[PDB]
Amino acid sequence: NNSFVLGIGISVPGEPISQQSLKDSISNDFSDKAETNEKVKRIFEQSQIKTRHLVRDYTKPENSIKFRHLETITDVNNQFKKVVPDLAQQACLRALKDWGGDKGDITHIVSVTSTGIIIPDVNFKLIDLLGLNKDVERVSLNLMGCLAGLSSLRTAASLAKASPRNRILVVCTEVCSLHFSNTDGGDQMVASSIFADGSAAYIIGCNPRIEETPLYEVMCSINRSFPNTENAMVWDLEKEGWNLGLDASIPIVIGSGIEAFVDTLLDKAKLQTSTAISAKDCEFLIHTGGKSILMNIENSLGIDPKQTKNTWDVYHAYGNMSSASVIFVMDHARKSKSLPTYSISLAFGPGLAFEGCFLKNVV
Amino acid sequence: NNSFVLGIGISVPGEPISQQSLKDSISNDFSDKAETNEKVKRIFEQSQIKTRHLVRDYTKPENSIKFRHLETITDVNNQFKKVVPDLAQQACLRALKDWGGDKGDITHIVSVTSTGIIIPDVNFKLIDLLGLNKDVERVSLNLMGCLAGLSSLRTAASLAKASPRNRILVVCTEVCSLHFSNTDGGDQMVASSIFADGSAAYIIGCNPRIEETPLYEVMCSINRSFPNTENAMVWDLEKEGWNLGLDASIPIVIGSGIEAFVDTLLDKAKLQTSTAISAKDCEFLIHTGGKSILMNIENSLGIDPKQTKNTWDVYHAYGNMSSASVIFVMDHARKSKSLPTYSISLAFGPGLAFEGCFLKNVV
Repeated sequence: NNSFVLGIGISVPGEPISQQSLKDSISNDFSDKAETNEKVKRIFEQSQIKTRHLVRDYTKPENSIKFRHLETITDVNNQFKKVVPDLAQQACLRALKDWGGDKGDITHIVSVTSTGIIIPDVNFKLIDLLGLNKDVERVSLNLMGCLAGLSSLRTAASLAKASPRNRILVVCTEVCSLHFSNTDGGDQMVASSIFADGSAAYIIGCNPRIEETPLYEVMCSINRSFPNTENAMVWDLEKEGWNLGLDASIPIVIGSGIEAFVDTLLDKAKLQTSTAISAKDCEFLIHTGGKSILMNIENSLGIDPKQTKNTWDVYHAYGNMSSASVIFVMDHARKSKSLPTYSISLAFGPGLAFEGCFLKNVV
Repeated sequence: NNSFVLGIGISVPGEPISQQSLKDSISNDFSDKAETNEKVKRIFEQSQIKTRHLVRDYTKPENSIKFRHLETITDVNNQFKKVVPDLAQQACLRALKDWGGDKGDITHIVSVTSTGIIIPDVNFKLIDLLGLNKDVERVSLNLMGCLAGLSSLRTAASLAKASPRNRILVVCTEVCSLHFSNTDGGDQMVASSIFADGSAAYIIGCNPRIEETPLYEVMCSINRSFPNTENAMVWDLEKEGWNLGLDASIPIVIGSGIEAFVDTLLDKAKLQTSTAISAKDCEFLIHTGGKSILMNIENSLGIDPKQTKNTWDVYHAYGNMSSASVIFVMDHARKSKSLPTYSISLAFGPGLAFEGCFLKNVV
């Protein structure tokens, strides 16, 4: 009587943009100081990202980053509004076909994002787009940040467990390329090197049905909050646009609290899997937030590259797409033909806050 | 079994501001055309609202509405951020004592709003403020609009039904006074006559416990979406601030679809209370959106003033506080000593969309 993710689908803006051309393009347009331009060029190189998908292709002259200061919150949001209905429809569409059922059987529709404000929200707009039951229940999980991915899985898990009749459809879609900035300092350069746009959707429910082919068994999931760190990650709504802030301590902070957290998750799991699980035997499906935050976690838990291969594939090929990035990894991971019995999924965002989930690879 | 509202608490900014003085004040400051100023004065008079609580008291000269055009989205939102945490803490605190339980037993914290963007969201900020379990599960139901009141009840209900262990705390807090506009068209004038600020919180869970004293038994709740009406209600994010838009058809679109909707809710209810409930026998706890809306619903369902007295008390003394308005009514209603055996709760918002809920007055 545990919820199951019954299908996943992704969707991205256009084709893969080279991280190298973006490096050249952005790094050379960032300013009029070679010293400050190399400092960007450097960050890209050491980013370890091969490609990203962007609604705003900065390698195109018109979209250069040196023009962003001429745009306001109206510009990017109005645009966002023009680029997100379709992307979510696409992922939603694919995640429905992967699920298998009859879209009339979908009881819930959950929309997720923190990169733009759309009212009516994305989940409402899709009702008619996908032709779902006009009465389908709506849930708008917005403003949770990069961790929103595991936030939705978690919430949809309980929703799914409120009745076996329920079949919750979830779409996490975020567009960051619209918000790059050539101001301040480091966190700004970094952000312009790792964030990308994307949309991921999945169907979830309890008591799998005759024609449904389960992907992951969501055994349990948790979350943690850390006091006195609300400024670690900033995303402020301002007339010029969203003001981003990433503290240099984020990597190490996450790293130092990761183990204790993974331990709290494992104890909850052992309440079912009565066979004392080791994270060392688990596949790691982590939110592709950044190479430093990804390596710090690997280190602190003393885990091997084999357990986080799938997430690195996602990060190399898409980078950080905020909330969707977790789901993207899950998708590509079930495509593998060698998943341990179990998987640990991690995500972190504004807060600070950790999101964790313990799954059983059913595919 | 099913979910129960175990406690409610409200919180509002400052003292009740006279609708008459706001009438005088904002009407005369609306423009330099007596013809336009009178049209505002008229709207206030025919608003049927006696008092409202506002973070921005327009009767005070500095807050004159004629200065609003000099502010930007940065201003109002920064102000919002600076004033909403205390209000939500206040409500939550009060809702916690009314609940009676020990705060350490709250498994979930749900934050709700659409009048401002705060990251980390309100639910996170409250963890430390209220001293809840650092691991308490977070849910950010934002951007759902005026109907978010019942959206949360609905969602927190299923959440409550995923385990008897769960005790979900929900806070809906909205601040509209910050956004009044003296631009053009009637909806702008109306909005400045009916919207107010406030915060309401409630505890909800299944299988009441020994020391808990249940307030309402939430038997079932539904929602409906209506195609080709996304523009009925607008709340756009723009550099100047939020751009509001209320279609003159809203009232009647509600009146004409309310009955069929209340019928769908009643049939779901009759699945438990085999006594073919009538609605004419139900107490009506309606979101205090406006006088035209309330009256249209009363005529369409052909209900008696006695069944909607409680909601009109709330509307007369607070006006429309978006998502919270619903909860406010539920609070003041359980204070009554003449409550029928059942209650029908309605709410509507962007989309368009209806939210409904069928409760059993257990107090």
